[PDB]
Amino acid sequence: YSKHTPIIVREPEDLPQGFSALEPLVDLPIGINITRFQTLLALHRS
Amino acid sequence: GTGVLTESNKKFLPFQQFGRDIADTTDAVRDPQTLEILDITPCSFGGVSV
Repeated sequence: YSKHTPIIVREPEDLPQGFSALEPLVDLPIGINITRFQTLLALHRS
Repeated sequence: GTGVLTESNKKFLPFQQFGRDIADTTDAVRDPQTLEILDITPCSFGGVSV
């Protein structure tokens, strides 16, 4: 599921209080036992 | 099923195909070929008194 909304102001880092429904993006039919998760960030430190 | 099919002005999402009313009855369905949303209105019924 995915959703992309723009926040109002760059206030202190905290989840903005509000209801935003997330519509499904993709439903990949694959079966794998997943017990861990790790994000992939772009270094781009230069 | 049976009923009259009419072009509905319902804002069907791209991922949604069927549409139900307050009961578990299909009120609108998207055409699988032309991707058109049609409303399913029941046929003309009613009571008869003599």
